[PDB]
Amino acid sequence: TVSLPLKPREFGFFIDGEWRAGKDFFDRSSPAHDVPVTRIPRCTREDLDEAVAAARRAFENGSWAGLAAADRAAVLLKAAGLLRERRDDIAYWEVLENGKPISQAKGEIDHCIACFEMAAGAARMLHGDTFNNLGEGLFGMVLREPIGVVGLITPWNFPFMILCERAPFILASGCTLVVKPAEVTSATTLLLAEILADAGLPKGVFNVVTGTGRTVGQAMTEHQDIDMLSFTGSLKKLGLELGGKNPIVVFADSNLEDAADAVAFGISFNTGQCCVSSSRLIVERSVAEKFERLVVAKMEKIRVGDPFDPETQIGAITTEAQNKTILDYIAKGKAEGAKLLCGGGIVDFGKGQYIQPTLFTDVKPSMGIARDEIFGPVLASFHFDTVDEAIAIANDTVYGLAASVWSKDIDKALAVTRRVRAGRFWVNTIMSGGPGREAGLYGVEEYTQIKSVHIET
Amino acid sequence: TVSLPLKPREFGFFIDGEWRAGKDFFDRSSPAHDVPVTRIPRCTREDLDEAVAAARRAFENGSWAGLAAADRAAVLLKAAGLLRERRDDIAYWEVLENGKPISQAKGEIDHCIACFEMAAGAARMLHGDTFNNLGEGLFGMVLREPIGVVGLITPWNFPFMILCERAPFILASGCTLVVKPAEVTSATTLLLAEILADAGLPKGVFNVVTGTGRTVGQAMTEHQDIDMLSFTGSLKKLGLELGGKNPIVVFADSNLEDAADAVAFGISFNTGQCCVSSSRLIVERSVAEKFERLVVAKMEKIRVGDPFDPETQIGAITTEAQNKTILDYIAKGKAEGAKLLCGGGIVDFGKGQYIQPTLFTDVKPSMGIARDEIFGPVLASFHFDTVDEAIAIANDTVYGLAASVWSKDIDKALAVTRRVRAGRFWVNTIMSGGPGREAGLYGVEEYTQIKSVHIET
Amino acid sequence: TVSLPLKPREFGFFIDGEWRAGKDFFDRSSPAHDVPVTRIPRCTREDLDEAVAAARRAFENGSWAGLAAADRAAVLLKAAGLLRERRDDIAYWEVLENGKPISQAKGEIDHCIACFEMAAGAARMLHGDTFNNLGEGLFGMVLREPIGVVGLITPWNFPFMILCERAPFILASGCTLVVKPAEVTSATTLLLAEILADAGLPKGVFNVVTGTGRTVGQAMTEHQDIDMLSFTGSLKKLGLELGGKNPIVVFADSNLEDAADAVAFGISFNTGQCCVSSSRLIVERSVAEKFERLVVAKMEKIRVGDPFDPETQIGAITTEAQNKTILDYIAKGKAEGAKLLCGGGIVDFGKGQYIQPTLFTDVKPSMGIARDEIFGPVLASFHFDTVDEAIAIANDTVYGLAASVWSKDIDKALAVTRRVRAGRFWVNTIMSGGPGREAGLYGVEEYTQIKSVHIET
Amino acid sequence: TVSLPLKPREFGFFIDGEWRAGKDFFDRSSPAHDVPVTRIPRCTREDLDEAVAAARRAFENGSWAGLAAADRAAVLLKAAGLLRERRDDIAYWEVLENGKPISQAKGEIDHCIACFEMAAGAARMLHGDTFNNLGEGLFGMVLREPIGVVGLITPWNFPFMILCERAPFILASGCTLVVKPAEVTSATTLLLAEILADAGLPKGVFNVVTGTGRTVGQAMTEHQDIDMLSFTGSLKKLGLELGGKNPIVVFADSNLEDAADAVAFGISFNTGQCCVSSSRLIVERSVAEKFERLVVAKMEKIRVGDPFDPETQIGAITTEAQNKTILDYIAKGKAEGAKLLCGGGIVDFGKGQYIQPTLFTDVKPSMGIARDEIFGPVLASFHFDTVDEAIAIANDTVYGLAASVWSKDIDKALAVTRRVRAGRFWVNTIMSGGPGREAGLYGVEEYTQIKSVHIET
Repeated sequence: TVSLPLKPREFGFFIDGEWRAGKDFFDRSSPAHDVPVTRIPRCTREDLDEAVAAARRAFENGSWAGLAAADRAAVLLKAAGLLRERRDDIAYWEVLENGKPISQAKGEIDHCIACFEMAAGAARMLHGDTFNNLGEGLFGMVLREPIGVVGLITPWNFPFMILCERAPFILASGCTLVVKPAEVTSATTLLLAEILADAGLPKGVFNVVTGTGRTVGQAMTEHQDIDMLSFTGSLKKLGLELGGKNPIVVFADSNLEDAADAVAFGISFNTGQCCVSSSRLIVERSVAEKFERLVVAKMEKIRVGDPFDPETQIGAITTEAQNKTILDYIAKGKAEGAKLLCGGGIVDFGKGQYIQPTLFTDVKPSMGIARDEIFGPVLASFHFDTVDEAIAIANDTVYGLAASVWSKDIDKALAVTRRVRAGRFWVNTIMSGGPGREAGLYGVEEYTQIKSVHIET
Repeated sequence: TVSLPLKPREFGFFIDGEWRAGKDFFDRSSPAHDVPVTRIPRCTREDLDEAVAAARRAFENGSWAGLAAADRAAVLLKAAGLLRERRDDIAYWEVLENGKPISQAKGEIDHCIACFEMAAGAARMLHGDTFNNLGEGLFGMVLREPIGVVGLITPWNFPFMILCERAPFILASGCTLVVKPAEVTSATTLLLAEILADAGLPKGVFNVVTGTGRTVGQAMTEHQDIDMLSFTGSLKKLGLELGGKNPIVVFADSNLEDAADAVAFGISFNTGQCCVSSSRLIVERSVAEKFERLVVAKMEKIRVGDPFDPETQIGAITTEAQNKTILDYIAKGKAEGAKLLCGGGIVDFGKGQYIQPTLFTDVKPSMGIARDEIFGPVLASFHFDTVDEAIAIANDTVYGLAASVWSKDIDKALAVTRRVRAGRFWVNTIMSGGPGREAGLYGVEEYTQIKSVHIET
Repeated sequence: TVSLPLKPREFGFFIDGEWRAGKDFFDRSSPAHDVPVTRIPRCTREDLDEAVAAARRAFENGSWAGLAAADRAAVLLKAAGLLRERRDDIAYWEVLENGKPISQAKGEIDHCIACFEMAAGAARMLHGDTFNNLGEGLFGMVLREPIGVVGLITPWNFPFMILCERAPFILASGCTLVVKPAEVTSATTLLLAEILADAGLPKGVFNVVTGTGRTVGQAMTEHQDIDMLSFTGSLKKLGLELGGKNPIVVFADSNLEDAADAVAFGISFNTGQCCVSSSRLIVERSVAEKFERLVVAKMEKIRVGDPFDPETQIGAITTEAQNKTILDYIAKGKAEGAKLLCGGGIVDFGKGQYIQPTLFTDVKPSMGIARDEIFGPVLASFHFDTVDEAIAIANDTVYGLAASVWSKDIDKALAVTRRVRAGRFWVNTIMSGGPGREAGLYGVEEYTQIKSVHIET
Repeated sequence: TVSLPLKPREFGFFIDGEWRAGKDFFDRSSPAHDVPVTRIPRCTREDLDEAVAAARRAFENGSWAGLAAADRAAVLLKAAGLLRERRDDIAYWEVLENGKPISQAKGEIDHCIACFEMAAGAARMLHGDTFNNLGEGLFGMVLREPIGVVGLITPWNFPFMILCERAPFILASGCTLVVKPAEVTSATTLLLAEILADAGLPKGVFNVVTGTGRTVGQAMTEHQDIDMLSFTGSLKKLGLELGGKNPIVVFADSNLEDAADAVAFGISFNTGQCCVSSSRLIVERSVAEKFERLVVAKMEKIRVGDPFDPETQIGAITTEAQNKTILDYIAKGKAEGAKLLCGGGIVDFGKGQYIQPTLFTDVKPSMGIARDEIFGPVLASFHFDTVDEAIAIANDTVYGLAASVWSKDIDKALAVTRRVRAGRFWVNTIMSGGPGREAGLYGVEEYTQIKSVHIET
């Protein structure tokens, strides 16, 4: 019931409010269909310079940062509405370039819509401090101001969703933006550019420069007119972002059935879930065997196949590189004596590849697959006896995107929540971002600086 | 080793920086020694008017509110230091007028010293908001300002400690203050007036008017120049404060020994504890009998007697009224079929009266001693089967000063903490205020108002 | 083009979700038309008890406070939408009972709609604190909780608008509410009850008990089951609210034309203005004569007459009492030697009375009309030479609702803004609440308390 | 009266609590005396690895981050006290390595002491949020946690003062620290290491690795175990810091005498001033000539010479590089037609070099000395007619450390304060950091991350 493009769609890139024609082009085929779908400009360092100049111009001339926050919120809310009307179109191009199941793409869009609405509300709440207690001759205050021109680099796994977790909050403060998405998943980033123009965003406030990391990414990192650089793949600030080896710590006193469900939902896509992959299971030894059996039974129901089938839960491998990493990973795990409990293969389903939901158990932290990282429904199980063992296994990575703990014991739950390094933590619930927030309070502040002001008499 | 006054000490009251002689006087004898100890002025409505006028004058003329917060903090910290040097003197007069054990009085003083230091720090942190996001032609902000002249009425049970939980925070914002302490426990409130003068508080910022509720209290409640009226016994704001029927909810999955200790410490005075009386025990039926036995064993070790003995843990009954309430209470409890498990009597120990640590069990919420309230080491035990039964028994009062819950189960702990109405909550710990705080963040703000400011271009 | 009621409309009062029939009734005629318009129940003390019990029941049983904030916001936003659909109906009954110009009533409604929307957003943002820095064995936090059952008493001058500045913020935290509006202006408060039922507010969350101050007001102030009592006319908290002698301070270095416009708008109703009456002018002596002439010229253009005429700017006197106060006031001002510059009379325009815009100059602060207060477009002008004279004249009242200052000099503007006691301050702009806010940040918190929570290991 | 070292003092570097011997060494002579004063280890990449490992170990093992904030504050306050006792010793080594006047060094130390005390207080106030309004089955909160291991690189101009503006706030959150100071001004950074050991800082929490930017700096920027990298000269975050071309905007309606004083104090060192160099003057054309004459008269009183003379206000040139930049700068300014109004030379005063206070006027923004930057008492004056001209000249740099404006006009003051990009702003006062703060509220938060926590039932 879903027709592929008759000819690959050629995009332009987006600078200072207008579409721009590419010279050279990256040809992208559908990971699930092996059919040409898009043609993406490979921009030059000179193109990125123009995008930065446009964003500079739009920041400094007052057209965005000088507006009242209400006007910025109005644009963001209109974009949210347009994004809702065009949900099926954005999901379609996302599936085509990334392999994602359509139901997961549509669910990510709903989370994206909500991000636009949070950013809009938070634009109005942004505030600083007054110091009225310095005595009669002296008055102090702190103002919050947009950081300025923000460079954003997004990755290929969650191209649209990471963009919408960042871009609307960046724009809400009055910052301007230049985005470089991954060469393999650029279409939806450009469709967002169109949405924001249609919503009334002034020219130069949102610019998309497509192309390679070697050319456009490097020009971005070395540009001396970008105030802040934010990498989610990978001049005052540069932020980086961390890995998807998100651990799930399960204790014997927990609800093992709910916990096993959460492991299953955290590795596949289920309705009402959105966007928190997990790849490490950390389970009390005395229940490891029963719980792992629970998880394997659920993992073998996960539906794999045609991403345009609304019931698919695992989509196609996005790049040919990701394909060798997975078969390498599994080979390494077998070699080092990790026990494969299910999956382990890549399914050739027609003209696409699909990773089987896969679970290694008896994994020691010193093994090579405990260090290495992969994207895909591949899960490694570690066992522990003590609370401090669980925490040390959980913390064995550099820093975590997400984490969760299952336990009815308040001391164990709190100890894990406080001592495991992750940005988002779930306690006896499914890790999900779909049907106040921290991003509601703080997403906008992240792209601001403070100005202290000292007024005598 | 402790000598009583040879003659009762006659205090003056304190208005606009100077001591003032009484005309009529309330003669106060030591609850523990039946010996005259103090002579307290019974002030007139005209006296209170002068105190309010002085506090009005000192607020409006800039001598306190117009200073920088640093100057207010310096005075408060100097008072804290003076309060430390005079700890033994303040404890002595507190014991003499109130019957409190000396070790409890000294422990309350240490908490009072810490209140002065918190208020001093919070004076500097007090702040409002800036709205820099209204566009270029418009600037908004919120300022915090002292409410103005504050009337404070304190009670006889914790006369000095309630004063120091309020007064330094009131003064820290720039408010001025008129205090009416209880006629039976006024001495330490006047010694604080002396301390604050010695610390350099300007005249009229702290005024003490002693006398009866009928005369000075009524003039205070009806005065139309007091900006805020704060009753802890009992013109924009009037605050009241609530009861000491603080419940302690104990679940079967808790550490019953620690929980029983907390009940014992919460009813007596132990070293390292300060100031959270508890009087209702709410214990899961399946462990009620074992736990109550644990509590009775500890209650019968509580040392009762000479309050100047540093080992005493329960002091003398403060007023003759409180004496009939207790014997009435216990009589009522027996009549309605509550089971007395220990205590029940008042000990005539020389020239003083002392309430035995007392525990009724098998108390239904409909009984009359569940409604009625008493001060003294008198404890009533209710039994429950479900979480919601515990919460409903805990909430059967109007509103709680404090509460605690003992449970290893995170859902039960959180449900009780969120749904039981109390201002301060302990979870698997002893209720105590002795060896960031909420009072650190919020004590000063309570006596401020906000001014919104809207500036065009 | 506007038809009066054929027969006066008989309202019921509103308790626990249902309309209730009165026994005795207050008959209300239109201040502008001298025609019966409404019939309002005079409720009993027993009626108020039932309303409090219903609000108690609805607070304690979880039907409102236990919902997520999102569900409370959804109801408040639906009520805002219903209030928009019924704007003409609510304006009509407001005009009929109060005499207000229809354009002012419609403008107040728009401000009311915005209050509902702010409260809805703020319901979601309400938050407390975590203390993660107490060490490994200890965790602290502060929770915000609804205060509980709130009693609200509203006045006859801005009956609907004061209600909507309070009620949606009270409801947003999870509080429940009992309202007693002024006997002469009750209709719109009951129409809001209908709106909130139609928006899906659970039963007992909003209750309206009409009747006299002597009966229903007294029962309310003395009720021991109301957690907070808020008077805007006139158990832990009681708030009062202050007067409409809002001063406007004009300096010689200001834009005298804009400043004079602001005085004119602040005394009448103009399009795009909403709801900040001003009644004291404080003007630098060296420009007092020129500026007062500017103000008189604008005051004599103010349109007076039929409140259903959309061009009327001053409506009918609301009560027969307010009528003698005005003629008394003006008589007093003449007797004491204040110079009448314009107005001074009450116009009998058909079957209604209308206060002429009136301006006394040469008013010394010691005069009796400087003390006395009136509602109506009656303005008194004081003169000053120094910044501190202006501030002392401005502060000569108890506490101010609003204030403004006109000056290009940053030191004079800031000195007046900081040292004049008012809740809302305008600087070189028109005082208005019509076409982030302080009420956005703080309106909801005002009806909450904090619970500190201390969790060991 | 001040004796130089008989032999240059050889320092070790500081890793994991112990002093470490160098292999190769940088020999440093006094800029003012041309006498050997210090011998600084040139550390290896391997040395930096050990420092990072030590800081890693000390962060992860709980010895610092796991303490209560009170214990961290106690160490920081003890260090503040030790820093006070050793003020003369730290000033002495600072003067010796940097050339700074002794009175400026002692004044910077006092600011450093105050930074330690702010950080100590802020350690206790650090807090996150609770979301109690998600309904009964759900509880949310945000925690603040130390970012982890922080790399800090400091510059040679304010070596000790920049260190103390950063290090105590970094340590206050529980972060651990590795510092690389400038090779020419390392001594005081190592003396701070000694101070912190003497104050009881655990091993590995503060580590100093000295040496070159090419070796130790590069190893630091490329190290993959540093959580945050902070450059003030020049893995989730990297911060940079901006220039000292701090503009001072002077309007004709200002107090030209006070404004001229502020320019003089902002370029030299005066008693009661601390640490805000300014180098661009932006003055309304109609008063440019009178004001510049005012500034030149004050600039020619500035005392230049022996930095150990307590009256010196301008010290010796720190490096031989800075020496050619200055004579180049002045040469360029003459060539492009900027008018030299005073100074222009480097004084050879014995065995040291000293920059004369120097003021170019008639500088157009397009000139090369408007772009170029220098450190030294060298001032360039631009002229403007309109508010927007002043703002555009002020903003012609990348981003400002500080800025100030002189004007009695509230619209001009506010327009400049809001639209000029600087982190710290003064309005009609001297730019100074010497005898609540923004750093008090925010310095500690800068080295923290937020963890959102979502707890179901």
